[PDB]
Amino acid sequence: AHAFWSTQPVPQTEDETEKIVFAGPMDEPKTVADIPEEPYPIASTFEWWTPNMEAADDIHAIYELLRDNYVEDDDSMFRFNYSEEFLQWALCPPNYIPDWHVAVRRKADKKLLAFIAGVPVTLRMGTPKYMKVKAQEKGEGEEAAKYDEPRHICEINFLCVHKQLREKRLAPILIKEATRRVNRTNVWQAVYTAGVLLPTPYASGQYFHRSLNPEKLVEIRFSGIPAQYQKFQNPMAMLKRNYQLPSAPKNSGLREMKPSDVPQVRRILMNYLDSFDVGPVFSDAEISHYLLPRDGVVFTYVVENDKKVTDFFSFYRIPSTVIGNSNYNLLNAAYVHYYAATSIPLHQLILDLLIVAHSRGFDVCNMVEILDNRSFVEQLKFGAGDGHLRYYFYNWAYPKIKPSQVALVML
Ligand SMILES: CCCCCCCCCCCCCC(=O)SCCNC(=O)CCNC(=O)[C@H](O)C(C)(C)COP(=O)(O)OP(=O)(O)OC[C@H]1O[C@@H](n2cnc3c(N)ncnc32)[C@H](O)[C@@H]1OP(=O)(O)O
Ligand SMILES: O=C(Cc1ccc(F)cc1)Nc1ccc2[nH]cc(C3CCNCC3)c2c1
Ligand SMILES: [Mg+2]
Repeated sequence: AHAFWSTQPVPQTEDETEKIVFAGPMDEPKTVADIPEEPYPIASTFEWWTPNMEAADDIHAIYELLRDNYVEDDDSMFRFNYSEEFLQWALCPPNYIPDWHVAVRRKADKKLLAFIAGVPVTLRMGTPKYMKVKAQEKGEGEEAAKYDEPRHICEINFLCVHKQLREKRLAPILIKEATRRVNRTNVWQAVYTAGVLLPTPYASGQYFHRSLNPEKLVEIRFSGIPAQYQKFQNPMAMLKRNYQLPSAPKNSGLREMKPSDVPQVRRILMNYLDSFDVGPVFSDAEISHYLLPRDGVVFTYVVENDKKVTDFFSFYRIPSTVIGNSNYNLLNAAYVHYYAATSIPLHQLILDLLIVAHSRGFDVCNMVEILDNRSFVEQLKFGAGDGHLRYYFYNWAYPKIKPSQVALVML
């Protein structure tokens, strides 16, 4: 069924996943010295290339590969168009490993054919709360706690093979060579997501969308006018009124985050993320990197009460190419990132996110039902989208968990 995934250290079925009771590794313990020094063999007409993702011209070459060949919606109406600034941000967080960014190029002209990127993340990925309870009931607490400590692993994203090279088994070669380069740094697990089903997810969640510019969304067929609106004399007018938002934020003392906020945001975030079974641990440098505002890329606001940061939210921008509309070239989408509320209900905090995104010319706000994102779906008028984002580990057995126990946002 899966000539490649069947050879890999991942759970092979839902049945298998159903059995898993403790977190821990799948594969034989191995050492750096065991791993081949040399890149995985590849056809003599291709060559491996490590782009410098802080060099503009290399970022640009990756940017074009992804712009023309990366993930589309199911009807080939949209394709993600991550910006060059977004790729430098995503691919180069503090202590990133340049060798984990892996490309294939055609040796002749150096056309870029394929890419995959890994970045470091520190993740809590020990046995989940519901399984630790069962473990206590069986007198198996110590085995259940063995891998509780946050682990330094690889987060993989941006796997892409050129549309002309599809279904040539090139993706598995990219994945093998990435795994080699990560293992050569003594890292043995990875976390990744995909909108496709692969062997075998530890969590799965729906996507959600909140319309900000419904006339544009309907025009590009991101959204329809829903059938119930036909009872109205002017369905579109009622649709716009439905999604209208305040022109300015409602929380007094909302402002953009600044460098001086980094310690208080780290504290409130890290306290909040603790309540989830799987989640990242961020240093001050990482909070700085992932949350300080960056034009066109990431937008972060804090609620400041008595010179104190009590709440914050962030979102990032990924535009999508709209394929074949005469009025519009791009869908301007905001994605809910990390947040923490301590002084106000989460719906009141996120309503400000929608207000800001709307004021800044975003067409839609998107998220997956991780974190406590379900708590504000109804009141903030999010609707479920198509399909599901699935979360995976490489070389890590892990009991199935609800997406509301996941706190790792994936770009
Ligand atoms: C410790 C360190 C470990 C580090 C690595 C951890 C693992 C990281 C794993 C990567 C996490 C990626 C996270 C993301 O970025 S998910 C986003 C993936 N990218 C896209 O969807 C962009 C457009 N599509 C493409 O570029 C290609 O279709 C891709 C590259 C996806 C497949 O290229 P192609 O269509 O030309 O096929 P092939 O003949 O070369 O290969 C066929 C094999 O590939 C398996 N396949 C298909 N889609 C995926 C997929 N999304 N993840 C993993 N495997 C996938 C498939 O089941 C089959 O294996 P098997 O079924 O025969 O066994
Ligand atoms: O934005 C969308 C819908 C869409 C799909 C394909 C397009 F070409 C353009 C738009 N879905 C969506 C909504 C919320 C999300 N939160 C995280 C992701 C994924 C983005 C791609 N990398 C993996 C995470 C994500 C995806
Ligand atoms: Mg291929």
